[PDB]
Order: sequence, then structure tokens, then C-alpha cells
Amino acid sequence: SMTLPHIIRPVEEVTEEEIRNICSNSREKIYNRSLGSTCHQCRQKTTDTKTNCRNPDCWGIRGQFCGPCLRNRYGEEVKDALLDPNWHCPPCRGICNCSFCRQR
Amino acid sequence: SMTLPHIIRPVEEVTEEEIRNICSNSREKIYNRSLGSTCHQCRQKTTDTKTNCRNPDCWGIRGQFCGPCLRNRYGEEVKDALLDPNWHCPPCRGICNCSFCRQR
DNA sequence: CGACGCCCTGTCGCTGAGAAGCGTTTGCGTCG
DNA sequence: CGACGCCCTGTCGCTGAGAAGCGTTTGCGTCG
Ligand SMILES: [Mg+2]
Ligand SMILES: [Mg+2]
Ligand SMILES: [Zn+2]
Ligand SMILES: [Zn+2]
Ligand SMILES: [Zn+2]
Ligand SMILES: [Zn+2]
Ligand SMILES: [Zn+2]
Ligand SMILES: [Zn+2]
Repeated sequence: SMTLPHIIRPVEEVTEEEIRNICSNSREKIYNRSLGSTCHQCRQKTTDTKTNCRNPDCWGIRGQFCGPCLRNRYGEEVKDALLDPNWHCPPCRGICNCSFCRQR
Repeated sequence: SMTLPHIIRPVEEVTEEEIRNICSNSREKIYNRSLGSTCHQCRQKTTDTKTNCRNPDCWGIRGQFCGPCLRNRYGEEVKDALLDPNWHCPPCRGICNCSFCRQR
């Protein structure tokens, strides 16, 4: 099985530090293969704070989106998503427009 | 100080023997003050397998529910709860309907 | 943010805290 | 609902599964 565990983070567990770590420009990202996380949209594994899909039926990391990708491709802000207890990722909503999802 | 330590139990540590020891009928429970565990709902201390709340902010035994109580009062199966890495107890979800939690 | 002056002389953050289980305890309804 | 007889001898439900991220990767139009 190649699927990573999907751990839902409660909104109360979101801290002001990781809010400040939401990426505001894709060129400022820091890459780390060990401590980083992959945005589903741009497919870059970086250390900036990314979204957490809170649908229990979700799986893997398809719910992780960086700052620039979420706003530019879906008009949503990562800060709002992290504080929405009912937030679902675009793949869970069937609206993902990444190069793979819109191809199929 | 009067509160029993709450230890979050990883899903990978759940054994088939524990799943088999889930109570299917409250009349079949085995009481033991030393080796048993208390269900928050029915407040009986018995040896059957009970749920483990995985909310870090949880405490004590409020997250421990027996098989009959979880399905009859919440429509959930202890086996599913033990294998759910995001499972929170009804008191953590604020939906507990035991005689104490609905009293206030 | 923090000294500054004003009158009504003042207050929040963090940590770790926040029971458990024995006793009197088990659904519904007609009935003696 | 399930045997029962019929001819065309038969099929669905759950479970757990359903990637992730490095490499070749970043919008538009102009114009040399
Ligand atoms: Mg105490
Ligand atoms: Mg503690
Ligand atoms: Zn991205
Ligand atoms: Zn999702
Ligand atoms: Zn996609
Ligand atoms: Zn119980
Ligand atoms: Zn809990
Ligand atoms: Zn309760």
C-alpha cells in the first residue's frame, strides 16, 4: 500500500506559528524531502503550511494545498481552510483542476 | 490527581484478541474491579474491550465506551472506532447523551 | 509596543488542569 | 422470501483499496 495515513487536524490544534508559515509566494518556498509536505496542485514538497482536508472519507495527501495554489486555482485562503471544521479539499469536492485531475 | 492517565493508543497496536473481546450483549459482561475498564455511558467496570479516544485534549476515562453502548446510543461500532485514527469520543464531540452529560 | 496624560486606578497568558465506579443499574407496554 | 419448474445453467456484496514527489516544473504578450 502506497497511501500515506490521512490524519485530520482539529481547528483548535492550529497555531499562530503555522498560520504565519502559510506561503505567500511560490518562489519563497523551502524544499525539504524529510520535513516538507507536498501540495497536491503544484506537486512540490516544501515546508510551508498547507491545508488539511477534514473529510473522513478522504485519503492520502490529496487534501494538502499550498498558499499560492489554493488562492490562484480555487480562490480560497489556507488560513480560512485550516479554521473551517467542515472544509473539504477540491478533490473531495470533485472540482480539482490540477494537470492530472482535469485530464481524466 | 484523581484522574486516570489517558494514553492514546495507535491503531496499529490494536490486536485481534481485543476486537474479539468487544462485548456484543451487556448481559455477557465480566466484572473485575482490578482488571476491568469503565464505560463512560453505562458506568460499568468490565473486562470487555472499550474505545480509545484519540483526541490529545481528552482526559480520564470519558472516552471509554463499551460495545453495546456505542452502537445503541451512537450508531457506531467499537471495532470501527478502535481502527479510526481520528476517532473522538462523544464527550469530546459534545454529543454525549449519558445521564450526566445531558443533565447539565 | 510603550512611555505619556487622563479619570471611572484598572488585567490576560500559560501550564496543567478538567473522577471514577460501586450500587440502588438495563428497552417497550399491559397487569396483578 | 424462497422453493419450484423453466430454459437461455446463470452473480452481487464487503473489505480495503484508491501514491507521492522528484524532475524535465511557474502567468500573459512582445520581439529580436
Ligand atoms: Mg483532581
Ligand atoms: Mg495532562
Ligand atoms: Zn501548490
Ligand atoms: Zn479530501
Ligand atoms: Zn488534482
Ligand atoms: Zn457501556
Ligand atoms: Zn475524548
Ligand atoms: Zn457523558
